[PDB]
Amino acid sequence: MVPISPIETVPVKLKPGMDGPKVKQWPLTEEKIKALVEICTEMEKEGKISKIGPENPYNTPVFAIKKKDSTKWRKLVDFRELNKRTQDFWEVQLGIPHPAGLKKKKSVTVLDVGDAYFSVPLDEDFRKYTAFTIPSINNETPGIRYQYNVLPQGWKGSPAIFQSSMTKILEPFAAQNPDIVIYQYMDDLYVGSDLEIGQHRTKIEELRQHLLRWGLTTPDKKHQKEPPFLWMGYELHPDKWTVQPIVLPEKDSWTVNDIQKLVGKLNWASQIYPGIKVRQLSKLLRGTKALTEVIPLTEEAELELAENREILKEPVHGVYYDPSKDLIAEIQKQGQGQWTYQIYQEPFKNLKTGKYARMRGAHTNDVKQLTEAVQKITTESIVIWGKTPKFKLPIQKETWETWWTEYWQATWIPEWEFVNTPPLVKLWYQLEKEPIVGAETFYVDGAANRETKLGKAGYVTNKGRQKVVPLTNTTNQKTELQAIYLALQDSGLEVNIVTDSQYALGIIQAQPDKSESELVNQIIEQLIKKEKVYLAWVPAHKGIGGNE
Amino acid sequence: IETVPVKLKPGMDGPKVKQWPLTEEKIKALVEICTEMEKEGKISKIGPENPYNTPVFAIKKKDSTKWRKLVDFRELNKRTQDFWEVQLGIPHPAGLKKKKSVTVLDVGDAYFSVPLDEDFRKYTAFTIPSINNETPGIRYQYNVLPQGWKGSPAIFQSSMTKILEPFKKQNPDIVIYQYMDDLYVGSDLEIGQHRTKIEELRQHLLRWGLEPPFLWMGYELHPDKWTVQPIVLPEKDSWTVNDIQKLVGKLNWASQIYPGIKVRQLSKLLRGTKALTEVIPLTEEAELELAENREILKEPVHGVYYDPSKDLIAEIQKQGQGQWTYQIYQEPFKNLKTGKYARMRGAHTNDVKQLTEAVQKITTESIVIWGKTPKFKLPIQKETWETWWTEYWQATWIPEWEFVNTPPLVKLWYQ
Ligand SMILES: Cc1cc(/C=C/C#N)cc(C)c1Nc1ccnc(Nc2ccc(C#N)cc2)n1
Ligand SMILES: [Br-]
Ligand SMILES: [Br-]
Ligand SMILES: [Br-]
Repeated sequence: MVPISPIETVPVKLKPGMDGPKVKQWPLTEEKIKALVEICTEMEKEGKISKIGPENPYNTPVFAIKKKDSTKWRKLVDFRELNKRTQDFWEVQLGIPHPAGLKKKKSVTVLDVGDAYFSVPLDEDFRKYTAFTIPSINNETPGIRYQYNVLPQGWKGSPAIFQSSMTKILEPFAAQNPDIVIYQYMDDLYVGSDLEIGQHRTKIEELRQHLLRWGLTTPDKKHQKEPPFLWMGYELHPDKWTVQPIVLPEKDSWTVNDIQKLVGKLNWASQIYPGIKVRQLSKLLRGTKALTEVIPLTEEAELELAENREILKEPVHGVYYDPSKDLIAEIQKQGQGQWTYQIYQEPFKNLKTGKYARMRGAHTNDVKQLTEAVQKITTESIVIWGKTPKFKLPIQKETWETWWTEYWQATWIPEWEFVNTPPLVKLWYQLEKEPIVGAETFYVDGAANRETKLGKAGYVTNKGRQKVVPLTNTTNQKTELQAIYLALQDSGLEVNIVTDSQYALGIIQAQPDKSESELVNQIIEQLIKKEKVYLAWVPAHKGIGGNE
Repeated sequence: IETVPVKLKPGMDGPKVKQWPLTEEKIKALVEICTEMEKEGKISKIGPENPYNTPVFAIKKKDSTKWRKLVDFRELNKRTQDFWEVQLGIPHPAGLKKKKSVTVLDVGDAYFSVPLDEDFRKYTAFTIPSINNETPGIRYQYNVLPQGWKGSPAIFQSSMTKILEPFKKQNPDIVIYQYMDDLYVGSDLEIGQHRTKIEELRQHLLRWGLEPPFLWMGYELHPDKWTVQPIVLPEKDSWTVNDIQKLVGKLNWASQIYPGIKVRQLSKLLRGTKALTEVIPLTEEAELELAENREILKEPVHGVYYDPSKDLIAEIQKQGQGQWTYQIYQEPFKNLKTGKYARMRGAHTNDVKQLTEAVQKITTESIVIWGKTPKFKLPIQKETWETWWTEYWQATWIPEWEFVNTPPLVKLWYQ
């Protein structure tokens, strides 16, 4: 015989303080028992399991399930209990590759390694914990006891140990053959290259010979699967990729569950279909989680859906990554806190697309949102391509400089250029750094009674102008904003405003252009109409005239 | 040669921290570094039965072209037992901050000469990721004392003392202080002479070794020149209503720090409803109150003391035009240090680079003065900071931080 290299077993432990499983075997029909006896006799012959004595105190239940439309049974060990007691492992996965990060390949071959999947040896010291029992006929004799010698299907550690064992095998081959790529998915190996078909198929045979060192045979009759590949919700082709078919159903009425399913498909589609939107459709899911409940679609939700159907009317494909070319990322504002982007290297050929949604919060502005989207795309790009794309942004260079130089926080955006495609992000107002000479000075104030929630807002100015408005159902904070609003309403195009409201200062210094508070929104619209606004803060209750 | 037993804290498992995304160039750098480290026996490949992880990346130290591996052991360090068995602790030298020149040496490489407790190694697991997860991440653990781990200086302490004994004997006025991978060497010598003593040390250091990649480097500080920021009020001949309002505001704020601050008489100037730009004459009562406040602000804050049992907190404000102010305290209004930066190291168009440099400089000052790092309150959105700070980081330690999302009014008063 030809000696084969043994596969190092991974040492496995149970979680601290925990013992192995001791679970009652379920009774089985005489039919099922016979089926399991034969299966296990065969598995034992192959060395996958071994009979054990009565000394082993552990047990995991075994079942026989009727393979549909057939007379052949299948063996299923329910390792749920053992898995609870088995240590955590390192997910060798680390994440799934994104197709947009893959490189184009002239050839991709599939090798079946199914007869490896079930041949990884199990740590000798852990095998006892995998014990199971075939019940005896009529329960008149001891059940036949077996334990595993290899990684069992359904056991917590099998995927991780399998992947690590196959990686260990493939490492030297990949390392010494840098002109190919190798990827494992389930019980198949995928081998891609740009080599001349001849050189390529030689590589395949060399890999077959390499795998033989560990006694691993691969079927001569080559795989049935061939490009395009259906993989993790994608379609992979030699020189392009897309998502698998997205079909939005026709429906007269929509259920919570249906809407969740709609959003999911739209979210999935959004990574290559430009401009997908889900704001209005997601809004229908707000707060409620009765999966059977029917929700009427708003007129806004209907349009969004119609817009999506149009985007999805015909197939779109992305290209693969060319490391010798720059990555470009372009962003558009869509409205209602929605942003969409495309990443490409060649014009009119996207690697991928995507979207970003405004974070929930009291106040916000387009520039902050644009900034956040940039950081998201940057991070996604590091993951997929290992580098930051150059950005094309719908914001003028001058606008950006005014923003970040004057903003109270540190902020930054990597190398980018202005793209003049409306709607453009702009600054809607900018407060003065110094008090305005010649502009009327409004001293504003407000207060409310916490119990009766009645209040007042008003101002006095250096020109004798005055106003006080009585208010109902209000708060100190609200009256403070209302007072500022009144000063803005009743002043000319240039105005100095003096407030003692730390609350109002905090909001305005955040430079919102849109708010959840309609009062703030009213203030914003007033600010936009002004030529000059200087806001001054003073401490309350210190004898400050005007404000007093 | 024999390992010191090390354990985690009671009822506490190892770190399971996600590796954050790394650029192509950092991955390639780390693959190169770790390949060599593996050949040298410093690290070994690990299996899937090790579920722990600590993030790793790479930096380029100040004034160098070679990559340095940097592990973010912040989580492991929190979970690692405290080390007081041999010594209750290394009383921090109060003299270090008083030297005219302090050079910082990277001696982290020395740690690799000591083996790490066989049972603890698994907790030092880290991952080199692949771009787009196309190949399996490379998994390693340490066989020796890792750089950045709090246990390394603790375990190596006895060895370092022996190494430094002869140099200390020959140079009794030199202050040597170690923090993590850094060695701080302070003297009152002429810089030329100082740099010659530093080089003297490097030699005495090398001698023991028999080469260290970053030992040759030297980062010079001058803590005796480090400046503070007392509260000062404007001196003016003409006060507008606005000027006076700002003065009263600042004094109101100062009165939380200083007891006898009064604004009664000055506030009385703001009696009435005048244009913001109108000049107001100061009354005699107001001038006296202002004068008395000036005097108060010339004094130190009362009841200010450092407590080693409490966290140091650092706040930073962006003042614009590349200027930054900061305060270090343990209790509100009880500042232990305040300062201001202006100098720009090629970051005139990048706020985040500036902030990152400020953080590192503040951390350095804190180490020199109290021998530990502060927890930062950063005026920046989380996502922006997390995306970029590693691009500008040049230190071998990493402090803790949190994020300020609400603009402080106090920014005005530290201007
Ligand atoms: C992740 C991955 C999944 C599959 C297969 C998964 C499945 N099912 C096959 C391979 C070879 C890979 N690995 C890599 C690595 C770098 N570039 C590529 N490019 C690439 C891959 C497939 C096709 C096609 N058709 C074209 C180009 N693939
Ligand atoms: Br099997
Ligand atoms: Br799909
Ligand atoms: Br660009």
